[PDB]
Amino acid sequence: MKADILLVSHSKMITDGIKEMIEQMNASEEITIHSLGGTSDGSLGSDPMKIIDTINEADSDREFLIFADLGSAVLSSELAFDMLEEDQQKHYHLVDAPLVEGAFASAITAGVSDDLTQILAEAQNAGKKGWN
Amino acid sequence: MKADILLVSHSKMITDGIKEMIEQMNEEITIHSLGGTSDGSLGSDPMKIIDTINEADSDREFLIFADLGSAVLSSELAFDMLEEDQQKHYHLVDAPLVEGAFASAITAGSDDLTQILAEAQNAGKKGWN
Repeated sequence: MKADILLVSHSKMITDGIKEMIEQMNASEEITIHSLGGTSDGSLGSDPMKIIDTINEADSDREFLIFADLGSAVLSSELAFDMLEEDQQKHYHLVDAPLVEGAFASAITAGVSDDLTQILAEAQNAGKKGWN
Repeated sequence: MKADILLVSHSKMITDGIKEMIEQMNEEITIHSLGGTSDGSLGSDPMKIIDTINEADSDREFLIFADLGSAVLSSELAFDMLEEDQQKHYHLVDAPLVEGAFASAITAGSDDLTQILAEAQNAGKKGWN
């Protein structure tokens, strides 16, 4: 199956770091990761048009998984959805999961599974460490 | 009360990025970007954690945030290497690295430690389902 992970944040440093970390761990051999942090010029902030353009510039045969950390990243991920065509919304998935851990979980299970329900469930389960 | 936020990943970019993002939005919290190896490559460095605690004051709570399995293992080894007096101020926070750290730095601005960790522990949900 065809999957992309879209990483939204105020910080381009965070999303580049996630992408680089996952790729170097060899965890994204079966998934495309887009670093979408920052405004149009690298500034701290979020632009929904990065998501829109990314979806518009990609092939139509992808499932698009959207992770955000906080704030306007979250808002930008929600506002982008409402901007898409109907065909595109059916392929757009807001993943209720933490940014780093959700994405890594989505990525590592796509190298294991053809099943978007399971790819989505793993991420949604991700943030904890067995800690206190 | 006096909380330090310590940030552990393979990735110095991520922990630098999180540190810079917290600071640019929020005062009296010391944040440690401890992602990466000693020369900065992708990997873990438990000694940096131990150093950090040893260099710090004795009147501070250390909130450890990690992302993936290797950083988690490394943070746990760090704790295991500390003195019993130091261990009592060292808190492995069961939270998402990015959202967990932000929630805690925000909440600490509370003197209730139970609540600083609680907000961190329930961080990372978007209301998206």
